[PDB]
Amino acid sequence: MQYKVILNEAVDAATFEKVVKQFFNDNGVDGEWTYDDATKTFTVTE
Amino acid sequence: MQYKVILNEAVDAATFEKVVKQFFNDNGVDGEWTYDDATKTFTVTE
Amino acid sequence: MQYKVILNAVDAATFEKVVKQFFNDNGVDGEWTYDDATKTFTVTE
Amino acid sequence: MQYKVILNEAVDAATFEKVVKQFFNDNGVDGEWTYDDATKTFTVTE
Repeated sequence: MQYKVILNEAVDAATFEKVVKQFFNDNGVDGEWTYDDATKTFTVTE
Repeated sequence: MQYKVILNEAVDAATFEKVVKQFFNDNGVDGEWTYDDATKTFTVTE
Repeated sequence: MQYKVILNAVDAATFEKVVKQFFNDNGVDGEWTYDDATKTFTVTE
Repeated sequence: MQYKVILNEAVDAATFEKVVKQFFNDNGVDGEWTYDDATKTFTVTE
């Protein structure tokens, strides 16, 4: 299962990253936020 | 590089799948359309 | 900005709750909804 | 429904984009290929 969150002020981004990393740490799991390779989407003009 | 196309301006999906599969065949590549594990997105209630 | 987390050890239900909770704490309410299915053209060789 | 295609063999990325765009134009809908906003994935260290 894949989960996605989209941020934009509302909620801070770094704080969010913290929270999620913490969640994993609290479950005994280590990891970091990796930047994904760029990707393209076909956008309809209308 | 990853490419993403989004359908639903109503266009036949089966035709699209076919056209693309064909395209790969023409370029000497075999493959099928496989399903991806679901993705949930956190949706703001607005 | 877009964030992605993959699960599957670690309970999915609680993760959702924690995250939803996090947002409620920052004043924004929301729910986890499914995205419409995705198919990937899987190369054989 | 969403479709995903990943490349880089003999299949050139430019022609794939064109074929897809062509497919849509042929169905009466115009559009262009745009780059997505950056995405970060929390990568487990094991």
